Amino acid sequence: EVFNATRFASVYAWNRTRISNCVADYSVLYNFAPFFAFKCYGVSPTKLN
Amino acid sequence: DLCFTNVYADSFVIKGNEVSQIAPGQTGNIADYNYKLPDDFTGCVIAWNSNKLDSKHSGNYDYWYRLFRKSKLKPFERDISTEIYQAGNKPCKGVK
Ligand SMILES: *[C@@H]1O[C@H](CO)[C@@H](O[C@@H]2O[C@H](CO)[C@@H](O)[C@H](O)[C@@H]2O)[C@H](O)[C@H]1NC(C)=O
Ligand SMILES: *[C@@H]1O[C@H](CO)[C@@H](O)[C@H](O)[C@H]1NC(C)=O
Repeated sequence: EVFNATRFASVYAWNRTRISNCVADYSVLYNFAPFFAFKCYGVSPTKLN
Repeated sequence: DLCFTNVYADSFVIKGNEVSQIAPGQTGNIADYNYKLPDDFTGCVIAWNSNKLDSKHSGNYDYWYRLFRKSKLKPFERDISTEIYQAGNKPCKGVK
């Protein structure tokens, strides 16, 4: 739902959602993304699951 | 004034931003799936415009690049292979 929205708001008024009570697998994240920028700082994307 | 036990001269044609992509410890489609420079890189890259030999009227498409690999590319390793990237759980072998 976060990555399949239709009206990602503008940067001046940034939409903010919260994720809790989850099993977070990021393979579905990799799926719906012809990635251009995955620069991750806090965590390593490979070691994320 | 330096002596090298060996020198490797890797050559390829790449786009403009992808030059800034190529560096020790970088990210992106080329820096992860096509060319990963090792973090402790002892060497340096060279880049200059070639708009006369890789261009022609009616266009040219000889060159290639990969954006779909099962994982990141380990430094200094070639991954020349034509295998359809699996999406979902269906093999769909032989056809895109
Ligand atoms: C940011 O956009 C999200 C997806 O477009 C919103 O999540 C959904 O919002 C709908 C209402 O638009 C809810 O009915 C649904 O349950 C889900 O929460 C999210 O609310 C939105 N957040 C802000 C702050 O705009
Ligand atoms: C959003 O979900 C619909 C469900 O039918 C799907 O067809 C579409 O490809 C999805 N789009 C994105 C950007 O995930």
